[PDB]
Amino acid sequence: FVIRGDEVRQIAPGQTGNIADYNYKLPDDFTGCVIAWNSNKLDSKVSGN
Amino acid sequence: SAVQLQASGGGFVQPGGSLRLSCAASGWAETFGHMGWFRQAPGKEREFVSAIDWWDTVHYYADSVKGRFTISRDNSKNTVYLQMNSLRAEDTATYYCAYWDMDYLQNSIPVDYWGQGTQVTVSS
Amino acid sequence: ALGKLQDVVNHNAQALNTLVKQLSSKFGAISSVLNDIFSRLDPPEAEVQ
Repeated sequence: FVIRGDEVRQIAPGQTGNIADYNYKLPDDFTGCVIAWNSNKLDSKVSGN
Repeated sequence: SAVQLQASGGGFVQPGGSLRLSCAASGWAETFGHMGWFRQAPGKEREFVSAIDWWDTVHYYADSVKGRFTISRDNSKNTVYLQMNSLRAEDTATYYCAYWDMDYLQNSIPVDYWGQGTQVTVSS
Repeated sequence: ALGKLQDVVNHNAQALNTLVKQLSSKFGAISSVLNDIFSRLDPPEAEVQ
């Protein structure tokens, strides 16, 4: 999924916030991995996305 | 984690002037943490100068360089920049950009990685 | 004259008392009670405490 820079800090067990309450919630016993990378070149345009 | 820091800038300057330093980071780390600069005077100990969060929200500066040094971040190059002025003789030293890999900064004692020394010299 | 019997009670209750008292020991943690150690701190590193 695409997210607003700062938000990345929410995608983690026990975190709160809009994304971590109404959009995507992680269980406290989660195991796995998370990859996150900026995509200002593609997902953002000066013409408005 | 595997993070490489590339430093750029430094040279010989006149007192009270301005110069150019910038540090870029590459690789992959645990999280988006803080980034700062460390000063080493010849014959002295290595002390921190400042520390900026990744998202440019909160800034931390040393009491000895407050109001004289500032640090900002790029918007399309992922390279931290810093500006300075009114340089004095004590500023002749070796500077290193360092990456702190935690979300919230508490103190400057634990340092993760270090960059190549950039020697800056000021005199008449 | 009746020391020995008087001892066996005195030996017992006192020991019991000590066991109760050490329920209040911190044991190197930061909060003896459980709601401080659970609500105020994230569970992943509260489990160690």
